[PDB]
Amino acid sequence: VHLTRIYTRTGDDGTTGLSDMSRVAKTDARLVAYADCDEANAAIGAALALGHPDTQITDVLRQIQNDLFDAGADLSTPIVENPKHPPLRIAQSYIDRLEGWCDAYNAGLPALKSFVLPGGSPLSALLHVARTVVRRAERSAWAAVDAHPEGVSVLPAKYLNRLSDLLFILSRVANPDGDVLWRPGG
Amino acid sequence: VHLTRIYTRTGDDGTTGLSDMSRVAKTDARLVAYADCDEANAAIGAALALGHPDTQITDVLRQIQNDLFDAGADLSTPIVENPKHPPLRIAQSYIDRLEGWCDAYNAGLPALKSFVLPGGSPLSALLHVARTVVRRAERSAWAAVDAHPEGVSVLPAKYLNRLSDLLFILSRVANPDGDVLWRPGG
Amino acid sequence: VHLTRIYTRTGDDGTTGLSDMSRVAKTDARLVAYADCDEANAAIGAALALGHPDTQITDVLRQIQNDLFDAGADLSTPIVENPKHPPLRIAQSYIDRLEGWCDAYNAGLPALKSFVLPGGSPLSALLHVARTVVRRAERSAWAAVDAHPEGVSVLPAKYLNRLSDLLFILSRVANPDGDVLWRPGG
Ligand SMILES: C[C@H]1O[C@@H](n2cnc3c(N)ncnc32)[C@H](O)[C@@H]1O
Ligand SMILES: C[C@H]1O[C@@H](n2cnc3c(N)ncnc32)[C@H](O)[C@@H]1O
Ligand SMILES: C[C@H]1O[C@@H](n2cnc3c(N)ncnc32)[C@H](O)[C@@H]1O
Ligand SMILES: [Mg+2]
Ligand SMILES: [Mg+2]
Ligand SMILES: [Mg+2]
Ligand SMILES: [Mg+2]
Ligand SMILES: [Mg+2]
Ligand SMILES: [Mg+2]
Repeated sequence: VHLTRIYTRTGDDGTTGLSDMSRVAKTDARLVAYADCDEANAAIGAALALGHPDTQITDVLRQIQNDLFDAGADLSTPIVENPKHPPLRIAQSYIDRLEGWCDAYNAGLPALKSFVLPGGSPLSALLHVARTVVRRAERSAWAAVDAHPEGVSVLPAKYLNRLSDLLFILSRVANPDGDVLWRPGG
Repeated sequence: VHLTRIYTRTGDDGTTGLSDMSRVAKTDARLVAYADCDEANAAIGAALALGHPDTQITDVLRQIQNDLFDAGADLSTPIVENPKHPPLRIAQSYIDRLEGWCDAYNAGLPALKSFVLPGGSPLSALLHVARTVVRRAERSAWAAVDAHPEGVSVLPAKYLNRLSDLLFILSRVANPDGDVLWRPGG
Repeated sequence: VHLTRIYTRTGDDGTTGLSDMSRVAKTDARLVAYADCDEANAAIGAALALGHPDTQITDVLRQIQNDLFDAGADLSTPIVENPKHPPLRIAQSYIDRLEGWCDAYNAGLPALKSFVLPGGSPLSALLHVARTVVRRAERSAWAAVDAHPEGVSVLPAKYLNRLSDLLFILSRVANPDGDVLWRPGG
């Protein structure tokens, strides 16, 4: 894929193209899903640029930013029988990796008896922002499945499901002293 | 409530649970409402972590972050007749408090004859971001009322209504010199 | 227009006013469109306040923040035949200006053979966040056209279309060394 002039004016009527170049409305549920992946990817970039994460988190998050483009390519390309070219799809491989990162980073942390108030470190607060945006993207991914239960894979949404759980764990690690707990009705 | 393993895989089919553990689609309007409260809460955490607010704003905003979890507990728990346990609900008490903070912080500021361009301080700009996210959450809260006018309270949405007004006032105070005014068609 | 008490309680029933003071639901597609313009405007303010953009970008972005209020005034005011007062509307003039900024700032940059991972500079990462929020606003603007193809202009949405292309170019310029490229399935 190529990024040259950037502005082509081909979407000035409110329509645009999926990856097979078929035309959709810019409100199409599939587009909203991989659009929200774009927005989640930018939230992680904000966390990387203002958060000063250590080397090992920067490598995990950079892989996730790359996975999010894999996920968008998946969502933007309709599923067809025997495609001429084999499409890039999300695989259980991706989710297993996320679960391993969850278990590893969640090992050294204790249980919580209530919700944490987002904030603390610049890195911890921005991971929380990214966490909520990924969760919004997950909802859009599931809505895309509802709209096209054959043409859209469930694996992008399952990836986004596990990812927001990992981002939560990482947000706690970025507050190595501890985060403030919600006190109901306090 | 307990946060332990974090990832349970019970939502890998696009369904999830309200606080009474009844099952809903992850696109359910009630969930979208308290999801957007989560996103607004994270925006305030970004304002607290990168904004360096003074002591008195940090205490006001920390209370709001706690109120937002009260509001989410409200929205996530259907209203029923004579519940076995009494549920945590938002009350006029919450909104009266917000109005007092509005009046107090708006006392020392002058009138405006047009809109302000968001920006200035890191604290002022991030309060504006939080302001717009809270307003998005308010719209979702009202949509939840439309979907379930008996099972959902109007008070969460009324809290979110007044809250975005307070966040605007606080955004001006964080620009103690003044913000740039919109000039129509300038 | 005047900003005085801020909180009027007139929207505590989930209704609110367009610029002609006619009443709409707070979920009205037109309101969602200029609400999303507000959210995009705040994202640019975050980019201006934490990004330390040079003088020439700050002047371009400040003009865009002003255009976004022009665009919201357009979207919030229904189109009518022979209005008593002439309404502020977006014009091709606005979009031509954006295209000139695109061409000028895109001149000194090379082609790309794949997507860039958002991040890098605080300014570059926050421009990416703003880029994705503007794109979300564009989708809402097109949905407003669908709901009211006579009462809503297409020009706000076309402005938002070109604007996200410009924000992308500016995000690259704020990484004068280069951004990381997506590697499919890497
Ligand atoms: C932790 C709680 O958050 C809600 N929940 C589950 N999935 C999402 C999502 N993608 N976005 C927002 N809220 C969600 C459910 O109610 C769950 O039980
Ligand atoms: C200030 C103006 O903003 C619009 N307005 C009112 N409530 C909201 C909301 N929750 N989110 C976005 N825009 C809103 C109405 O048009 C109001 O008059
Ligand atoms: C670059 C690709 O992004 C998708 N696209 C086009 N317009 C938007 C928008 N406003 N918001 C999100 N995604 C969009 C289309 O698929 C286009 O081809
Ligand atoms: Mg383009
Ligand atoms: Mg989940
Ligand atoms: Mg989970
Ligand atoms: Mg209001
Ligand atoms: Mg108000
Ligand atoms: Mg476009």
